[PDB]
Amino acid sequence: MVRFIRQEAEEKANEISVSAEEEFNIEKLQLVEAEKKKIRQEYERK
Amino acid sequence: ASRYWVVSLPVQNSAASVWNRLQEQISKHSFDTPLYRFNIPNLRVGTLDSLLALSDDLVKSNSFVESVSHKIRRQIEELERVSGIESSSLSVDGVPVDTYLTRFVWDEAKYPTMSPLREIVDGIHTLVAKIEDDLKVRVAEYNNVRSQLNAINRKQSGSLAVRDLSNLVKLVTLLAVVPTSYVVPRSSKLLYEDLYTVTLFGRVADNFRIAAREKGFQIRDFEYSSEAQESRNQELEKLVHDQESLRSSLLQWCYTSYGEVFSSWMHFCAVRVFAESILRYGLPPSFLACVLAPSVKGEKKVRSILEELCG
Amino acid sequence: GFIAGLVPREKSMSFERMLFRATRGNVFLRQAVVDEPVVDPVSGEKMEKNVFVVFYSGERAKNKILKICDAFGANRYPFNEEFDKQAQAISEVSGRL
Repeated sequence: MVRFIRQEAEEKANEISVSAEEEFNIEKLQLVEAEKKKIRQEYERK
Repeated sequence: ASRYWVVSLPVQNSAASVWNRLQEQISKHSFDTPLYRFNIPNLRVGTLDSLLALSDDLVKSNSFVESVSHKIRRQIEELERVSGIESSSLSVDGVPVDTYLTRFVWDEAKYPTMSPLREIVDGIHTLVAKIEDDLKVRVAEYNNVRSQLNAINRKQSGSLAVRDLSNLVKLVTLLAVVPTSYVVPRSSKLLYEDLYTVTLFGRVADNFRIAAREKGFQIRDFEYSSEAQESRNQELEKLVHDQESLRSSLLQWCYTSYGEVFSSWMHFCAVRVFAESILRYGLPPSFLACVLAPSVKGEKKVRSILEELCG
Repeated sequence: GFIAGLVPREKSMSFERMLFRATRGNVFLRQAVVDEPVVDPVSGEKMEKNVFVVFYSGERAKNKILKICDAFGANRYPFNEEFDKQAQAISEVSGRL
């Protein structure tokens, strides 16, 4: 009962953590796409 | 319509003595009660926030139910043809009202969010907000029809105080003097009879005045032209069409809105019963209650059966 | 949540009757003995009012519990997480009184 609601809140915090992890993975993919873009631009300039 | 007549029975302690007894072979059913209902569980166990929201919005749900009932009753009474709907005709949850309670197929993702009960309360509130638009549209249609119907055909039938051009005689004027010798050609008789005419001619204004309003009978007012009478008749036809629309097509729309409001009230009652069960049993969604419309002695028998779990 | 407060012994039935569904059967209020009338926070005449601490679940339920405790008017003080701090506060309050 009460322990169920507490575990639900803890799982909500863990789900926020997992959503943050997924958003950070997407952001890392976008950042390394930008890194590939700047590397390609600098390599073309070189 | 019908007030809320669903006993708050948790899953562990259903309406009857046994949890399964509520579905069939109930002690209430021994008194021929049609009490039978089930609740569709939510995707996840609702949090204490969902129960708090249900407790806070109990008054809001009561207000919404009152609004729905009043709107449906007014729609049935006013159009005078929307009351033809029945329990099966309303088809709440695709079933008659008695079977509608036993049918939880409306608790899917379609109208409710099917998410934890916290989102289900928001979905029910959104459904109530959408239903309020039905009452607003009904009020607007009623106002428009009343403006239409009362606008035309509200005058008289000719040769009277109003709309006397419909009985006009078409030198002569619309008088219809209801309870003459001169040089002017008074030897004439107008056809302004639905009333009567008098000997008059336009060559002398005195003769027409004497025959219309100088003394005795008084000249009745008429629409300026017979074309005004024809326009009044056309507007009367259009007003009758608008009133028939409001009384048949808008009445069917009102009946559909009443069925939708009954379905929404049933869903809100199911949500409230789920909240009550979560209060009186395990938090995850689980209900074994039943809904019916028995007599007062039937309610007493239900209370005797469910005295184990009483509020 | 925390529903720390006070529920009068005389008004124990009223407190139990009100917000019965809010308790949900998992919240129990440890009412004080209140054999001697507890001094009122505003009235020196005191009243036979107990102190009860319950468990709060749900935001609206907690708000309703707080409102009911306020309407009760019993002698209520904040409940420290550690019992030692609450006892020290009680001793200090008694000395100040």
